[PDB]
Amino acid sequence: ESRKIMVPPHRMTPLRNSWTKIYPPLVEHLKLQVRMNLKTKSVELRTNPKGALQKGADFIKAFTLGFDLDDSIALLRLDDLYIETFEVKDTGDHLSRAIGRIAGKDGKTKFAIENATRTRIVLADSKIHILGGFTHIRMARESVVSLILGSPPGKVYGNLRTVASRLKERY
Amino acid sequence: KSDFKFSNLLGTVYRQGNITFSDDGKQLLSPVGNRVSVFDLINNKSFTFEYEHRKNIAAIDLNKQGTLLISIDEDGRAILVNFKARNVLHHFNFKEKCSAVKFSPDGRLFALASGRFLQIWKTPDVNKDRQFAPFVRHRVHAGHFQDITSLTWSQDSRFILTTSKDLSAKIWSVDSEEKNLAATTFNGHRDYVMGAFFSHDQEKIYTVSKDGAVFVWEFTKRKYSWRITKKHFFYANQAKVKCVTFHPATRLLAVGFTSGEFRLYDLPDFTLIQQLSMGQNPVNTVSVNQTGEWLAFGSSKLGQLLVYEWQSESYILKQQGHFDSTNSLAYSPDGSRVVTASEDGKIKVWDITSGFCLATFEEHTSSVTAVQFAKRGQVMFSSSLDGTVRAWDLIRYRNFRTFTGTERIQFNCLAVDPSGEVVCAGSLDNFDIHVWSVQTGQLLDALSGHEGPVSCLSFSQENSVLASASWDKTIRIWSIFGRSQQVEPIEVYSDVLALSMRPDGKEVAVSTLKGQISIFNIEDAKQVGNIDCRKDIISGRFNQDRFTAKNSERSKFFTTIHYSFDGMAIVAGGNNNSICLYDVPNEVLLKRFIVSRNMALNGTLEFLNSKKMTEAGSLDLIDDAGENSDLEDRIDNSLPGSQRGGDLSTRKMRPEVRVTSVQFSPTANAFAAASTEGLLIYSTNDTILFDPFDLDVDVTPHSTVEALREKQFLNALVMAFRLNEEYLINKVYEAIPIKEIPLVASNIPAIYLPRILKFIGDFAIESQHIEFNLIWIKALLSASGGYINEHKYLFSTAMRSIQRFIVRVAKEVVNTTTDNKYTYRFLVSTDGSM
Amino acid sequence: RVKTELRSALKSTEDDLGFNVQGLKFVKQQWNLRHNYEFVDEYDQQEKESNSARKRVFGTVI
Amino acid sequence: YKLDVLSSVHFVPKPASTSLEIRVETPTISMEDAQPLYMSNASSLAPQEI
Amino acid sequence: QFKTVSTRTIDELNDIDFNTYTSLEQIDKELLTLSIGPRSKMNTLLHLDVIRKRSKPKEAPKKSEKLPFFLQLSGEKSVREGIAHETPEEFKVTGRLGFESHFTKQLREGSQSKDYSSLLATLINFSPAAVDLEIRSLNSFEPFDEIVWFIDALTQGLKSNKNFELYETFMSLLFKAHGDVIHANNKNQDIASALQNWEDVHKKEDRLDDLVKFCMGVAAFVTTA
Amino acid sequence: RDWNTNAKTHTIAQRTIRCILMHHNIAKLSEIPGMVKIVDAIIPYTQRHFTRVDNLVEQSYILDYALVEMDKLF
Repeated sequence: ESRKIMVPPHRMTPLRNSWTKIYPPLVEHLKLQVRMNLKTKSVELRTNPKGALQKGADFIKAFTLGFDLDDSIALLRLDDLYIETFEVKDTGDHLSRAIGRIAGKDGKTKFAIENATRTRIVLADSKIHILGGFTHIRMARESVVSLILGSPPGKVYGNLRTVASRLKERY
Repeated sequence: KSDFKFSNLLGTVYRQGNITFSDDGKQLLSPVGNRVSVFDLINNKSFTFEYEHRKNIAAIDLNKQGTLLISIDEDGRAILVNFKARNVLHHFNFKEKCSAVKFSPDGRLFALASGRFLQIWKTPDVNKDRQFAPFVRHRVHAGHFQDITSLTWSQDSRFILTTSKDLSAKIWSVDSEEKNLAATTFNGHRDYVMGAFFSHDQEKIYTVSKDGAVFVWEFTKRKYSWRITKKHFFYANQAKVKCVTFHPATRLLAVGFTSGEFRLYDLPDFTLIQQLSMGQNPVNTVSVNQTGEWLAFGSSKLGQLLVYEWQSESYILKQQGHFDSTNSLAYSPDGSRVVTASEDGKIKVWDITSGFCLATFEEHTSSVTAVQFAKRGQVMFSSSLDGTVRAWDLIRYRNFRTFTGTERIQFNCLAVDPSGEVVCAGSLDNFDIHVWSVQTGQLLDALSGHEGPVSCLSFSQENSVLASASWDKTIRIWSIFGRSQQVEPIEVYSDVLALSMRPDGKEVAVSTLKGQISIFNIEDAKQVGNIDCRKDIISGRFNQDRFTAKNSERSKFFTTIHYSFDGMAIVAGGNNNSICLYDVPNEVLLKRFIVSRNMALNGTLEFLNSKKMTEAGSLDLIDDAGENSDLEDRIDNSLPGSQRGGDLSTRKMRPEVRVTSVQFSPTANAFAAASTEGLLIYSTNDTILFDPFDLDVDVTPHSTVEALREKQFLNALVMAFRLNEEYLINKVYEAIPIKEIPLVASNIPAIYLPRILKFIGDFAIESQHIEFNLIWIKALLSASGGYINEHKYLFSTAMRSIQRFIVRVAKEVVNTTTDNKYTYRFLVSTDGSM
Repeated sequence: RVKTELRSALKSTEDDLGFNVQGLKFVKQQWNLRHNYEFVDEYDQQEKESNSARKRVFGTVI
Repeated sequence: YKLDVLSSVHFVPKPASTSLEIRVETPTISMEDAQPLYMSNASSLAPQEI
Repeated sequence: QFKTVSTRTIDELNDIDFNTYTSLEQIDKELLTLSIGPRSKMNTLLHLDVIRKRSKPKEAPKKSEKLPFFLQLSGEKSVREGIAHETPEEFKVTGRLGFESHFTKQLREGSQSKDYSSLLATLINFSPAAVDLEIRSLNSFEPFDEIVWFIDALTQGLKSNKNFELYETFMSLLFKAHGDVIHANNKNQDIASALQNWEDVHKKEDRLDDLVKFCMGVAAFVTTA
Repeated sequence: RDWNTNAKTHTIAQRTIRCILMHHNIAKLSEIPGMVKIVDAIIPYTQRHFTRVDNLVEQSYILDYALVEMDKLF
C-alpha cells in the first residue's frame, strides 16, 4: 500500500536540496519506504511489513504545497495540526489586487495575520494554504476571506488584535 | 442578633507558605497568617476557614478530589480539615519544621518533609467517622543528611523525588518491591537543591538548585545508570532561585528568584518562554494550575499574590494586602465593599464577596489615619499624617480636593457633613478642629475650646451637630450651622478616645480610658447610661514585658466603638485581642470575640509558657537571626526606639495584636474589624440556629407545607416566619403565585415586616428571579411603605439591602436592555448606503 | 393625568437622548475602524493610545 | 524617612507644594487593579474637561 | 457536623427532610429570570476588551527567539477545555462540512429545524473568550445567513424569559462586533425582518424598566422622607 | 455642540442632532473632516443628560406611590 504525491516544477529544486532532511523522519521515525520518481516528478511512499502512510503523505504534501521544511516537520509531528487549501475565486480588478490586499507592502498583512492567528499562510498567485489548529485556521480563514471580500484595514487589524488575545486566553 | 460567626478575612491575600489551586483550578487556596483563604476566581467569591493555627502556617495541600485539606504551621502542628464541610478533622503534631507536604495524585497517601526525614502517611477517608488516631503511618525514610526542601510525586503515585539542603536529591519508591527501581541519589549541585521533577513520561529527571543550575538526568549509558546529560544555567548573577515548579504535561518550568524576577522555560530544550518581574521583593511561592495555564506567585514581604496566565500575557489578578498596618476602615453606603486606610500611605477598596481589592489610591505621603464616605458612596474623604485631608471621587478615581491647615499639623480623625458641604478634622497636637468647605476649598473655621488633643470627631447624621471628644476628659457639642456658634461641653470621668454617634443623632457613646462606654443625650446634655467594659477585655501578656496581664494597663479600654444601625448595639475594639459587643438598653455584654490565637503575634496569650523563661531572659527575645541561610534576613536594620513607624523589619518586636477600627455593615448584619491580621468580617447567617418567633405546637414544617399545598399562602408565609427557617421561608416565598403577591403583602403582619424585607434583600442579591423579587419589593413598598417611613431605624438595614439589589443587578440589566433598544432604533432607522 | 403626561414628556426626551448617544458613538466608531491605526501588538497599541489621549493638567497640593 | 520612623511617626509635615499633575483620559476600568471585577466604567475626564 | 442528617422520625420533600430548598429554575414562564451563574458574567462580556487591557503587564516580557511557533498546540499526552483546543468532528464556504465548528454546525441545524435550544445551551455554556470569538466570526459578507440565524436564535431565546441578561449581552456583542454590516445592508429583507421580530419580542422588556423605576423611586422616598 | 453644554438649551441640540442623523448618510457624516472632534465633544454631555432625565423618570414614581395610597384610602 502506497501513495503518490506529484511535485510541481516550481517546488522541485528545494525538495532536492532539502531532501536529506525530509526522508530521515520518513524512513526511521515513520517506518515507510520512500522513492522519488524522477520520471513522473513524484514521490512514492510504500509500506513495508516491518496508520502513518497518511502522515507521511501529508508531510510531503505540505512541502509540495509550499510550506517550508520545519513547518512540514511541525505537520508531521503535532497531531492537532491541520492545513486548509482554497483558491480565491470570490483579472485586473478582483484577482490582481485582492491578493495584493492579502499580502500588503512587503507581505506585512500576511505576517500580521500569521502572528495574530497562530497559523502560517503560504500565498500563491490565488491559492491560499493555511497551516494551524482548527480554530486557528477558522480565524485566519475568516480574516483572509474578509480582506478579499472588502473590509477596512482598521476593522481587520482590530479583529486581528482581538483574535490573538481571545485565542491565547483561558476562559 | 448576637450570634455572629467568623465569615471572612479581607485584606492580606498572601502571608507565608505555598499557594495551591484546586484540581479543576477554579479556586486558589492561599495561606494568610494562621487562617487559610480560598478565593473562587470564576464564581467571584471567597471565604476564609474558621479554624486557626497557633503559629503562621507554612504548608498547604489538598488532594485532587478536593475533599480534604491539610495545613502545617511553622513548627509542625498539622491540621486536617474537611474541605467541603469546612470542619477540622484532626490535629496532628509532627515534631519539627515541615518544609513541604503533598498528597499523592491518587489521593490515598500523603508525604511530608519533616526535618531530614521523608515520611509518608496514608490519608484517612472523608466518609469515615473521626477516630482518636486517623492517620496510619506508611513509612519514614532517612537518607538525606540535612533538611529536605521539596517533595514531588510521580504521575502514577509510585515514586517520590525529594530535594534537600544537603546538595543531593533522592528518589524513593512508595512500596518495598520497587526498591531497586528507586535507590539512586543525584549529586552535583553547588548549592541547595530547590526542586526535582519528573518529565511526563517518567524518564527524565530535572533537578534545579539555588545557585541557578538545572540538571537533566537520563537513564543512559556513557550499563545504564542515570547520567547527567545537560546542565543549563539561569545566569542571574546577584539573585538566586527562591521557588521552582514544573508542569510536566506542558513541559513548563516556572522559577522565581530573590529579586522579584521570575522566568518560565520550556524545560528539556531550555528556551526562555518569558521573563518578567513581580517587583523588588523575592518570589516566595510559585504554583501552577492542573492544566498548566495559570501561575500563582506569592511574595511574602509585601503580602502580594499574582495569578498570571502566560499564554495570553496577562494578570488574572495582581493583588497585595497589608499586614499589621491598617489604620481605618469604612463600609460603602451599601455593604458591598470596604475602604481601608493603611499606614504605608494608601487607600484600598476591597470587595467583600470576592475577597479582592478593586482600586488603590496613593496620594498621601504618610500614614492615612481616617477614611469616611459621603454623598452616598460617591465621594470618600481621608486624612493622613502628612498634614492633608483630601477627597476622592469614586467614579472618576481622582483626588479632586486637598485641604491643609495653616499650622503644619498632622490629622488623626475626620468627620463629614451629611449634606456634604463641610469636612472637619482633628489632630493630636493642635487642640483645634479644622472646618473646611468642600465646595470651595478654603478653611471655613478653626473651632477652639478643647484643652487636649481632639481624639475623635463625628457629625450627627440627622440634625447635623458636631461632636468632638478629646483627651482633656471632655466631649463637646458644636452647633455650627445657622447663626448659633453654640458650644456645649460635657465633662466625663477620664480622657476620651472613640466617640460614636447614634443613627438618629439623639445620643452619643464615648469610650474612655477608664475602660467604660458612656452614653449621653445630646440635646439635654446628661448621661443616659454607661457600660463598664474593662473586666471583659482580654489583654494578653507581651513577651518583652515584666508585668502580668492582670496588672497591665496597656489595653483595658476600647480605642474604637461603633453603633449598630438600629441604634441598639455597640461593637468595640482596642489594642487587645477581644472585640466586644453590647446592647445599650441593658448595658450587658452580648458577645466577646477573640480576634487572634496566633502566638506569632504578641498580645495573644495571657499566660506565657514558663519553660521559655530561662536564667537570663525569655527564649523568644533571643534573636536567632544570624542562624539564617542568607544575608537579607541575617540583616538587622531596625532603628531602636521605633513603635508604629513603617516597614515591619524596622521595629524589632513581634507585631502586637490590636483592632484599630470597627464598623457595622449598613446592609446585612455583620461587622468588620481592622485587626493586624486583616479585615476580620464577622457575620451571622440564618441557615443555622433555630430561633423561632412565637411558634406553638401546631406550627411545624409539616403544617406549613400542608397550608402551602392547601394554598393558604398568607398562613403558610406567617407559619414560615414563626419557624424562622430560611429554607421554609424560601419555599413558601417561591410557591406564592404572581396573581396574589399584593394580597399577601398587604396582609403581612407588622412584626414580620423586617423579616420579609431582610430575607428579600439577602435572597435577591444572588437569586436569579429578578422580576419575582421586584414584584415582591413593589408589593411590599406599596402596601406597607408608610410603616417603614415612620419606623426608619428598624428597616434601616433591610431597606439598604434592597436598594443594594435594585441599583447593582437590576439597574445594570435595565441599562443593557436600554442600550440594545437604542442601538436597534439607530441601526434600522438611519441611512447606511455606501 | 399629570403622571401620564409628565412621564410621557420625560420618556419622549430621553428617547432621542439615547438615540443620539448610540448614533454618535456609532459615527465615531466607524470613523475609528475606517482610519485609526494598525497596531496588533498590545504594548505598542497601548503606548500609541497613551500618546494620543486627551491630556489635562491640574493643580495639585502635596 | 528614617528620622520619621525613629521619631515614631509623630513629626511635623512638609510645608506646602502646589505641584502640577497631568492626567490623560482613559477608562476607570483601566485605572483599577487586576481582578475579575470592576467598580466604575466612567472616563477619567469630565465632559467639561473634554 | 460533616454531613447532613435527615429529620425523619424513627420508630422501634426529601429536601424538607434534609432542611434544604433547591430554588427552582424559573417560577413562571411570564417572569424574567437571570442566569444560574455568576452575576459578573454580563459585565465581563460587555467590557472584556478594557479589562484585559488593564490586565496586561506594563512592559513586554523577555522571550527567546528560538521558540517554537506552535507552542500552544505542542503539548504532551488536566486537558485543555478552551476554544483553541477544539477538534472538528467526523464545497468551500467559511467552514466546510468537514471543518464546521460545533457552534456553526448547531446554528445551521437549528436553522433547519427552527429550534435553537441546543445552540442557546452551548452559548450559555461556554466562556466569555469563546463567546466573543464565536460572535466575532459570523459570516457577515454575501447572503447574511449566519447573522440572521443568530438573531432569530436570540429571539427564540428571550421569548423563553430565561438567561435573558445573557441574551441581551449577546445582542449587544452582535451590534458591537458587526452592527456596521447590519447598518450597511439595512433594508435587506431577511435581516430587517429578523431585527423586526427581535424588536417584537424585546419591546416587552420595559416591565423590568418601570418595575425597577418604581422600586428605586419609592424606596428612596420611603427611606429618606 | 456648544448648545449641548447647557442643561437648558440641550433639547434643541438633541432634536437637531437627531434630524441630521436620520436625514443624512452616516458614512458621509463620518468622513466629513472635523466631525469627530465634535461628536467626541458631545457624546459625554448627552450621557450626562441621559443620566439626569433618567433620574427624573425615576423620581417621577412618587405620583404612582401617592396614587396607590389614595386607592388604599377606602
